[PDB]
Amino acid sequence: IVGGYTCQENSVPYQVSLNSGYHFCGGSLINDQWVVSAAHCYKSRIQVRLGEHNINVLEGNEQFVNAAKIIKHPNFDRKTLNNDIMLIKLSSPVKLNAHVATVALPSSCAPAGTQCLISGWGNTLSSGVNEPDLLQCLDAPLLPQADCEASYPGKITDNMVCVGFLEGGKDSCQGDSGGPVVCNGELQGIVSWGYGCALPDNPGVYTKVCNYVDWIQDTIAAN
Amino acid sequence: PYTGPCKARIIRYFYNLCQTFVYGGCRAKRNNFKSAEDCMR
Ligand SMILES: [Ca+2]
Repeated sequence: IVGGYTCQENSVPYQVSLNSGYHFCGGSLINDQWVVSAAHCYKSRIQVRLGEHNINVLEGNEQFVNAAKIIKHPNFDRKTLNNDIMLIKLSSPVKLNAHVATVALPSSCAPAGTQCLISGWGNTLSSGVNEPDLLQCLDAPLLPQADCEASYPGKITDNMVCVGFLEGGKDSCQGDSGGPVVCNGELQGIVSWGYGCALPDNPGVYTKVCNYVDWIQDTIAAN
Repeated sequence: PYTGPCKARIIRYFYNLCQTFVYGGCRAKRNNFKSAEDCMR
């Protein structure tokens, strides 16, 4: 996250870190046994870390659970990133508490202009590299689809939504992928891609979660 | 090294000598290896 601020200790309880030796992607806890992330964050072996704030220090509130099932959307395109969404079933249910909680799936697609909260442990620099210890937060609005398309000519599908500022300055970055974009208590987006981080005319592109609620529920009930 | 448009944080190798860089997770170029040995070959 570039241009953000450190999130208040356990104010983002649904945020998880995907780890395979080191943190490589984020995710969101949607129920006591399922995590939702981006399909491009796929790995054959993944350990999910919940209750994290400082990913580099053992604080005492974290839960470490291995992924038992990793299911990517059947229509995921690694080239265009269309349908960049994936579900992870945990080895065992997690213990829900003040530091570890679930986030609600969308009731409907949020309109442009809606204010959202993006979070992650990704790069904080547009130029250079600075990996934070602490979880970063960023308040940003959902952009009109026309501005999204104008920023990325012919690269935006109906399953993508732009979030951020057309002037740059604030944006998600490498290490944020798979993370949450929550608007009014509902998960409306998943950090997916963008050209660089926080560059003008190139705001972040996110997977439109509201287009996958039924697929998500159907998959969870079948697995 | 080409990080790519995706925002994952995956460590990959690239030739300078063979060194590391953060790969985004998608649309990798040729100068992107999973190991140093394969990179030096
Ligand atoms: Ca920690």
